Amino acid sequence: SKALKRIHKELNDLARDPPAQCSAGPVGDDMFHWQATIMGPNDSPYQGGVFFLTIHFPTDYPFKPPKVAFTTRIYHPNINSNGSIKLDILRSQWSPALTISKVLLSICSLLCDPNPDDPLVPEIARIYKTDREKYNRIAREWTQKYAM
Amino acid sequence: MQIFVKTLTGKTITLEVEPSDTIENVKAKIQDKEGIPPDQQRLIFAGKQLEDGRTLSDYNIQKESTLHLVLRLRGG
Repeated sequence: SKALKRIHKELNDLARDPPAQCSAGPVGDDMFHWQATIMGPNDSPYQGGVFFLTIHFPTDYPFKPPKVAFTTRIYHPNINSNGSIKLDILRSQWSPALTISKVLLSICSLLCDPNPDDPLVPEIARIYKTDREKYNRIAREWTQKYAM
Repeated sequence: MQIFVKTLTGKTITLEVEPSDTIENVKAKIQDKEGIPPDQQRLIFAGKQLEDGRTLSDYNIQKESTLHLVLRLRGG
């Protein structure tokens, strides 16, 4: 299938220039099923954490986006407690020109720079916007309990 | 009178409201107490999504009624 050939090209790309503090690859015998790790960015409340994601490439990839969710609990305005990620390139702004490397870099950007004006968890979004110190101390505690 | 708004993270917001307050007004009061913009607010009561442009009495929200606050994804 054209999806399988595509997924191999992107995995080879990731092996050419691996993005720092971001790795990903198939979980086992299923090339459509990947797992990723995001290292919590230093100078973020997530520093020191390792955040696991599941990635699934649908059969119609790359015309539909990869399905990506955190399996590590993370405290974030755009990520609910189920690991569902509200990010435009995973839905309405997906383009077959995008790669899983760009998707991972976008999630790393979301962790350091949330979109609280279009949140998935409005309470956390308000905490982030109006009380950043509180947002940080909760996200650090969650990093410590769940990502370490 | 006081109505309760239960959120998904487990908070219970108590609002001081009037039967004639509109849903738009209730959402504004939630924005006042919790900071959530109205366009992120989806209010549920007695099996119904509450529409802006009806009042609390339109849905028979009486004293100490309990509303549920969920995300309106269009605003998020």
